[PDB]
Amino acid sequence: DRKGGSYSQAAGSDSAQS
Amino acid sequence: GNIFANLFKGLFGKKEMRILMVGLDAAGKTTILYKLKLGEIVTTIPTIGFNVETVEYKNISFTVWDVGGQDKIRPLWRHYFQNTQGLIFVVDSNDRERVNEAREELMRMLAEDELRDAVLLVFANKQDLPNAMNAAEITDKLGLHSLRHRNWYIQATCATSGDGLYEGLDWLSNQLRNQK
Amino acid sequence: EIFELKAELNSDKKEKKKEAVKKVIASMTVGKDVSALFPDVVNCMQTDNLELKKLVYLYLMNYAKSQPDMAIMAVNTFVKDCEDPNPLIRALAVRTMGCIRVDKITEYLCEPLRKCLKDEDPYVRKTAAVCVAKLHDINAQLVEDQGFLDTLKDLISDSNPMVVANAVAALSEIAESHPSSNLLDLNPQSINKLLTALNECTEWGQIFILDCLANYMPKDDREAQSICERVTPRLSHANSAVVLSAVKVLMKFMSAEPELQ
Amino acid sequence: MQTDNLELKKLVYLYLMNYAKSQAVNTFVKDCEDPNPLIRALAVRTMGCIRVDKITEYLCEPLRKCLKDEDPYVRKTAAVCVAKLHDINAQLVEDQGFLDTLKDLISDSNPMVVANAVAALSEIAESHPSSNLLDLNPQSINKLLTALNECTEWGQIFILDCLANYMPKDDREAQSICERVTPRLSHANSAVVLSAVKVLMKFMEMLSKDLDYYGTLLKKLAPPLVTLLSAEPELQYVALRNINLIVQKRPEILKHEMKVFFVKYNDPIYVKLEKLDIMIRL
Amino acid sequence: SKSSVIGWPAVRERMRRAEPAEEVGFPVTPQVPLRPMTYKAAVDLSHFLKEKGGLEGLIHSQRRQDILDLWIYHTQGYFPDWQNYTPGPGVRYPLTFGWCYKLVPVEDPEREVLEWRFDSRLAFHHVARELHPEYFK
Amino acid sequence: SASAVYVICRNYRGDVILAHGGVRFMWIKHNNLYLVATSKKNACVSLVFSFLYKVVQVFSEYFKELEEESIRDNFVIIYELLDELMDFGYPQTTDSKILQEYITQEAPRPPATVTNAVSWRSEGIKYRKNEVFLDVIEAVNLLVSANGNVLRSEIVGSIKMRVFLSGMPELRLGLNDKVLFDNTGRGKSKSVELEDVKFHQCVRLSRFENDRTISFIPPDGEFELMSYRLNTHVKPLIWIEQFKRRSTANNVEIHITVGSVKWVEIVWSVKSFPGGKISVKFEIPYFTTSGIQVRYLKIIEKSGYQALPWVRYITQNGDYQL
Amino acid sequence: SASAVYVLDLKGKVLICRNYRGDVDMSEVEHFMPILMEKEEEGMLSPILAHGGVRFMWIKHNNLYLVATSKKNACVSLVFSFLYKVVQVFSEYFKELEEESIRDNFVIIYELLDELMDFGYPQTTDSKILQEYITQEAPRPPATVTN
Ligand SMILES: Nc1nc2c(ncn2[C@@H]2O[C@H](COP(=O)(O)OP(=O)(O)OP(=O)(O)O)[C@@H](O)[C@H]2O)c(=O)[nH]1
Ligand SMILES: [Mg+2]
Repeated sequence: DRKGGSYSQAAGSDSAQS
Repeated sequence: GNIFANLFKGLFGKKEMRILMVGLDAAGKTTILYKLKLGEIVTTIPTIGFNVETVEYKNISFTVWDVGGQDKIRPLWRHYFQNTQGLIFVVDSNDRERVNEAREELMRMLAEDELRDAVLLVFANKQDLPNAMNAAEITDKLGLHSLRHRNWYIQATCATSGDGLYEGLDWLSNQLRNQK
Repeated sequence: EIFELKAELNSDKKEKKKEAVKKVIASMTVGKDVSALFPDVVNCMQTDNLELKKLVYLYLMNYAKSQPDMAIMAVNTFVKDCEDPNPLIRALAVRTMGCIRVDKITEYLCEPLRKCLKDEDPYVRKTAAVCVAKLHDINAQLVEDQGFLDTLKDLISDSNPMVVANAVAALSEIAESHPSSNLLDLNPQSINKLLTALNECTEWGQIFILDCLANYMPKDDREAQSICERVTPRLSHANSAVVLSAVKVLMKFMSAEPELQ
Repeated sequence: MQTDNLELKKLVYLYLMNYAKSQAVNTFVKDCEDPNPLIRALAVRTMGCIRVDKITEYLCEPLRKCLKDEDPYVRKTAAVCVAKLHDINAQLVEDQGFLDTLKDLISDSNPMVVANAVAALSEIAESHPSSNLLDLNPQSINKLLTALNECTEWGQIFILDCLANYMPKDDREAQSICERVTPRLSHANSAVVLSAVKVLMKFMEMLSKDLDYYGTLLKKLAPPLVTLLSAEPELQYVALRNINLIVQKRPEILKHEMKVFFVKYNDPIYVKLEKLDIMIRL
Repeated sequence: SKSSVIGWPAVRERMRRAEPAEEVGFPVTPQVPLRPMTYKAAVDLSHFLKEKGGLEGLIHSQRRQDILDLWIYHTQGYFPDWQNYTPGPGVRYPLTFGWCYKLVPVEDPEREVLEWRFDSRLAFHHVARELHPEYFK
Repeated sequence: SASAVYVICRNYRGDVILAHGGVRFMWIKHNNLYLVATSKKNACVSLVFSFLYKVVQVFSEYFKELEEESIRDNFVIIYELLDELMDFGYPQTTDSKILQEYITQEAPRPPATVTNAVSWRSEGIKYRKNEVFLDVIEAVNLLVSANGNVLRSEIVGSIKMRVFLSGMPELRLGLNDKVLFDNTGRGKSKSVELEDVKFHQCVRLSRFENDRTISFIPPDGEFELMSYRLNTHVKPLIWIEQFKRRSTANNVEIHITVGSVKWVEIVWSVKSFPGGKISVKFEIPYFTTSGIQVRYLKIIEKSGYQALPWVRYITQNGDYQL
Repeated sequence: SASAVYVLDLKGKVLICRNYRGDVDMSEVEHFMPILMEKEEEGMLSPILAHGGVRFMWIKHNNLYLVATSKKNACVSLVFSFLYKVVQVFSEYFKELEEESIRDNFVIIYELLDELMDFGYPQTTDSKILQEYITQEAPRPPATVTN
């Protein structure tokens, strides 16, 4: 855990925009 | 027979694979190959002969054999047809007058029965000028949908920026390797 | 045999490639017409190992006039090899480029020749001097267009006495085939400079250095006396040709082997 | 002085620089040919740092040798030393003919070295009487812009200062200059944004308000001012002064910027006073 | 996907209840992945909707589309931006490639009645991209 | 055009914001000392301030504390850093990480990164894993007048990422920007309308200007890539006489029933403040007031590897004074 | 000015050849053996032969005759000196001068022949110096040759 919000994984790009 | 050594090699990665680099002259093929091998935009004179290099990515040694687009070197592509596993076609959207010639050359090269297991690999090079088309207009002009029994994939790569090369490499790996 | 050799040469294993290259070299030296496999060996040309590169270059030189059309697939390789950091590789590439007797290949070799003409490596300088002379012999008009005469003339006026001697020999060879027009003759300063490097030249370079004076004609007794005084030390050379060259030079300015007898 | 250890050499050079006017040519000449680029750069910096009239005369040869140094750090050090020598002795620099070498520096690779050469040329021309100006045609400006996108934060200011002296003569050239300076407004450095704003304001003297370029420039300049207004308190006074200077010229850009002009409770006196003036002007 | 199957009936019921024509903040699930929907994921979702029904032929409405997008984002972490339709008048193609759902007229494009219709060719042909190359970059 | 930078002193021109006659003494106040840099010509005051800020940042990176104890203890490296930073009044290098490879307090040739265009990503960096941790720090600044209305209510975004990967990846940052959504045609969902976006040196200005493409090579360590800044027209999260109940404002400190009240002003210190329950020090993590959600991060490397990007959103109170 | 240096044998077979100028056809070596036989049987045999417009100047080794074809007015003394230098180099590298090593050490022999003379002009003749750049069991050449 970590104060200030748990770190979340990030995507690679807009998959819905090609 | 025993295949324990093969399993041990595959546990850490054994397959390497191959690839080919063909297309018209001044199409960014040399720059793309340099970026894939080194990662820098190096300016070079037109490729009189050919360039052979390898790229190690995802535990696969992707050997690339760059081929120029010179008129005197166009008929020499048949030499590389022996012991070839991949083939990459680089389009030049900035040369409207050369589009027909490139299409004719691709058709002539694509009409060979020796190169059948090599899936299609179309790269949209020179993705830096406003005159470049999209990822569908070029495919429609080239008629890639009419290539029966051919696994083609349209990918746009910018020589100046380098974006889209990773996607093309991943697509090539997925087409070549059919495992987890 | 031929099919097996082609398959071995078209393999991705260096261990089999080296054996195939050795076998191909032996077959050519054994008296086997291996010119039909020249295009096959063309694929296995850009190799990191220097052992196979020399054999490939030798095969290409020996199989260049036989298949001039198939030799068009080596200009890029030669250009790439002309910029290798290793002086030995650059020298080998320069020697191989000039060894190819192809009319359509020397046109594109001018740029590498121009680049290697001013090479800091004395071996590279000598190789460039040899290549320029070879190109001039193959195509005098191409050499004249490339303007290599000026570079060759400055070669005698540069360091690396071996390179200076090589440049002098190349200039003498070019002028020998030349119609005497625009002769490369030099004033007494050039002769004195050559004599200065004459004492530092090797046994082979001594002949080259002494041949240049064979064309110069002295006009004064002081110049002839100085030339004789400088050529006097050449009579104490263990090489028979150096002594003979010195004797001939002295004559112009004025117990060996049975074969040399 | 001639020590192999680099730790003592730097201290010795610093002491000599600090004890040069109060009270080494061979040592500098020997150090000017060291294979290590760091040693050569240090020697070049120390040679120019010495404020001695009788020493700069013999330093021209090492400066000439290091002017065409292949090392980009060596090239930058040589450019700095040439400018220092010109400031110390303009006549000696002119005699050495370093202006031609400096001009070609902008037309060479190593964008950091090119920016350093441009800054040195600007400094030399700043002290020059305007005679034989180092101005260049649109090709030079385009080349600088090409290396502008590769320049660092410090080099960006140097690259933008050169355009401050050039005066556009056509709307197409002014439009291209504005288009190229537009990306500079998205720089995290406050000075880079301010330099881009100043360059745009200077170029606007030749732009046509009839075209949409002037409106786009005006619209794209307000967000930059708003961002600069949230800088450090020390830079707050500078931002306020810049706004006041540009307020009297183009008051239609920041017409709707009134909430951001409010003085904060913890704002400094130099910023609180400027906030009232900004509010009065707007 | 058991969760998707369970949410499909409730989502369909909510969409049917809403006619065809209070809390602030943007809470985020801790560690919940958020990314745009992929072409394969969109195709799988379209196939599941077609098999389960309730989406093909349903009258297109802004509230129903928003509810469906919110449910999809909650159940999968996909941003509610890939469920876009091409501008009218006429048949609106999906903005995201791989989506098998499209809007077709049922009778100003805003007042035209539209209904969701399955389209297998959408996952293979980029109709939206071809129609609007600028929108696709 | 500074003449001599002094804290220790290091003259740059030798020709020598206060003004001692014809010489201007422009400097800022540090934690314990004022870095006064004398100048005589019409030098760029903004340039001097930027140089001072860069020097302060370099000192903070090299020395964990900015006090007089390190000034008299780290002179050997401090002098070298000062000499290398600026020559003739013109700074040339400002990267602390890059500068750490040429000047050390405990010398080989300078790295090619400074000479090369990419001076913010050291080449050859290799790690066992490729993990980049992002930090979407929220800054809620509210200027509420005594009449009860809010005058200055601006929220400034801050994307700080701690990149730790192998090689020189070219990150392609992608979020749900309003301009990007409008350009792509998706200007109907929740899109962040950032009035001002300040990219770092790694982000290419041309790419962002062309098609809003945020592509840049991240550095090695923690750095600020982008700094958004847009106005806010929503109600305040905390009303002092409103945030979502799902968010908890950890360490609520309202400087003047629940929470400890201690007088040092009266510090209304609250450990945890559930949603729906003078400067406030509220810091509610996992709450994005602006609603901007990161879309993708194009991690591309020449060698080729599978990155594991990570990021967290933290909402804190900035200039939230009443 | 030798055109091609070749190594023959006692049976007329060329052990190894290395052209230097290429101005002489490689098939001219065939007539060298009959010419030598005719010269020997008539008492006119000499180390320097002449196949029409091409001179075949060579010496007799322990087991093979190192015939070096030439066409121009090359220095005969220079050719003899080069042949002697080559023989000395072979003796230094190979303890025996026989046909057993010609067919066994071609890999190094070819390299030595190529490095020794270029375009008919020899450049290096020191066996000890040459041993640091060409080996039968490659780094930059030593500076001694350049020096
Ligand atoms: N500036 C710029 N030029 C590009 C770009 N893409 C392609 N080019 C042009 O394409 C050419 C690519 O040449 P190389 O990469 O060296 O080799 P090649 O692509 O195989 O071309 P040939 O050698 O003639 O067959 C360059 O000379 C450029 O002029 C690009 O993205 N930016
Ligand atoms: Mg090429």
